[PDB]
Amino acid sequence: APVRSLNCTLRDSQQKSLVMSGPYELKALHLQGQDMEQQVVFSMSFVQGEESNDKIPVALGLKEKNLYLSCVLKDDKPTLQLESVDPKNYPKKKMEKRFVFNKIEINNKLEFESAQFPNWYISTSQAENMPVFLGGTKGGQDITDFTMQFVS
Ligand SMILES: NC(=O)c1ccc(NC(=O)[C@@H]2CCCO2)cc1
Repeated sequence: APVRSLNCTLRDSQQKSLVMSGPYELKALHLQGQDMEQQVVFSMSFVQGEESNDKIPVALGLKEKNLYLSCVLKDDKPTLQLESVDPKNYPKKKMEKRFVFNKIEINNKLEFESAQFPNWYISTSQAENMPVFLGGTKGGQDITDFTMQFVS
C-alpha cells in the first residue's frame, strides 16, 4: 500500500522551534506568537527498517516539498543535509538509508538517531539561530531531545 505520513512540527527540549532561513538551511530559535508561522512543518513518513516498541524508523520530509533530511559523509564526517528528490518517486515506504531516522521515545521526549550512522542524532545548539546538525553523542551541551506537535 502507500507509505503513511503525518504532518508535524518539532521543538527541542529547550522549546526552540525549527525554521528555514537559507536555501538548504534549517535553524533553531525561540519563537512565539505571530512568528510561529515561520516554523517548518514536516511530513514524517513511517518507513521500512528495524523496529521495536520505542524505536520507529521514519523519514523527515518538508511538507509539500521534495526535500528530506539526510545523513551523509561530508569532508569525512556524518553530517545532516537537506536533500532534493524526484517528486514523482517520494515519499516511499523503502526510503534509502541516508533518509532514515530511528525515532526513539525516552522519558516523554523523542530522539532521532541516524539509521545510517549509529549514535549520531539530530541536534541543536543552546545558542539561538544556529544550524540543526548531526551530533555524535546524546550527551554533553548539545540538545538531542525533542517534542512533536501534530498539525492538521
Ligand atoms: N554555507 C552554506 O551555504 C550553508 C550552510 C549551512 C547549511 N545547512 C545546514 O547546516 C543544514 C540545514 C539542514 C541541517 O543542517 C546550508 C548551506
